[PDB]
Amino acid sequence: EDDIEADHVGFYGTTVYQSPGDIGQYTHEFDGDELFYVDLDKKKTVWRLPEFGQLILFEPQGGLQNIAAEKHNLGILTKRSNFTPATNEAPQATVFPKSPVLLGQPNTLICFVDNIFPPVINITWLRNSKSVTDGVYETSFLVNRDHSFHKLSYLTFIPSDDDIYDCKVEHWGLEEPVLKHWEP
Amino acid sequence: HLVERLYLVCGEEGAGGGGGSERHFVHQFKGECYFTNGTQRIRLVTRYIYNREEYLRFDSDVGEYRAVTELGRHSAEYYNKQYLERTRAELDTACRHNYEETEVPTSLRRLEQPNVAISLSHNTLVCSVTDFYPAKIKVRWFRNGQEETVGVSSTQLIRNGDWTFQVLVMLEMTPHQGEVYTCHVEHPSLKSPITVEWRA
Ligand SMILES: *[C@@H]1O[C@H](CO)[C@@H](O[C@@H]2O[C@H](CO)[C@@H](O)[C@H](O)[C@H]2NC(C)=O)[C@H](O)[C@H]1NC(C)=O
Ligand SMILES: *[C@@H]1O[C@H](CO)[C@@H](O)[C@H](O)[C@H]1NC(C)=O
Ligand SMILES: *[C@@H]1O[C@H](CO)[C@@H](O)[C@H](O)[C@H]1NC(C)=O
Repeated sequence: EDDIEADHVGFYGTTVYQSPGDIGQYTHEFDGDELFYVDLDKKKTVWRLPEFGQLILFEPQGGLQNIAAEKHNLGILTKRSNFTPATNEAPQATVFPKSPVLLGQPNTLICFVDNIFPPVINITWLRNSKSVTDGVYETSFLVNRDHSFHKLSYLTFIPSDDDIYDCKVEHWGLEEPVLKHWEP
Repeated sequence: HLVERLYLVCGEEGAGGGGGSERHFVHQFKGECYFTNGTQRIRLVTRYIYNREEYLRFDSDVGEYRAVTELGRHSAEYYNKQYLERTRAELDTACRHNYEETEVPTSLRRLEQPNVAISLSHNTLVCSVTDFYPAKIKVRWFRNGQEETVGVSSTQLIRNGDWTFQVLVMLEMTPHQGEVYTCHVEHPSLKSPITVEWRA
């Protein structure tokens, strides 16, 4: 329970798999930010910012290899643990803009969700209590040192004096969806 | 002439040894490469985790797999028999290669200049410093040309998840006609600081 001291840290990479449901993810990170994930069904590398893949490749087979190995390890460890199931955590969210809010100037609203476990979640946005799906992006599940995850959702918006926003989080560890409110 | 990013191999346990209402079972593998002073020092740590419990770890400072908990006691013996030399070799073929050949030309060259703005919110000035990369930054407050040390407070560094950061830096102040307050930002993307002034 003590940090390792370093100038930089690469996660090359991180793998998670869970059963039942056959849900998994494979990513690489550098200094805490996502480089890519591998789409395991499409068998393709998806870069976090398109520029990352202009000079560099990652073969998706590496992600398929890690996921296959983790499915194998999960079977063995599940039995060895006497079939001890995961504990559903209660995630917690905070909402903040990317840039200082200026009238009429396009901006991005960020919903940061922490203490996610297992890594299955729905994060959605409301504007003036109405669901908004246009201009919404999500990160992969990013790893925490205690082996939970965090995730961020992004909502393109134009600040006004006539808009109220909510981030809505649904998770198995929540009895009812939690709403995180935000106004200028 | 694309360059390949490589990965740390997830070792397999030996077999046969020894939905909100549904149970779920989770396994994780984390391959971590720690770098200091370029690649002069590299440390490799791989972790195998059942649900939330890390039970097995390779740490290149130790040089072999070790059980982290009782759950990993026989795992560590099996992995040291099957994967020990392969894992030791990944420090060079994966960690060092990725750093020197893929991070040096990309991540480590990324420079995003901060944007700086001041707002007043008895009382307190707030300097919002946004959209910068990398994380190393220094934010200083001045009043009429002299640096303020208190009451200067800062939020935590905020990670936006899009390879930028932001931070808020606050100054406890009382406005008088007609002082000048300056937020002063030094960052590796800037040859000389960015400053913003605020006047009563
Ligand atoms: C995330 O949202 C989806 C879609 O609303 C949920 O999937 C639905 O779940 C309900 C009740 O469990 C089912 O009756 C629907 O048939 C599902 N719809 C689809 C399209 O699959 C999902 O359960 C939510 N996830 C979490 C963790 O709450
Ligand atoms: C395993 O789980 C079962 C049911 O939860 C319990 O009866 C038993 O004591 C546990 N331990 C072992 C070693 O079987
Ligand atoms: C950093 O590494 C270089 C070569 O790898 C070495 O020559 C130099 O002395 C190191 N600097 C420090 C402060 O250790």
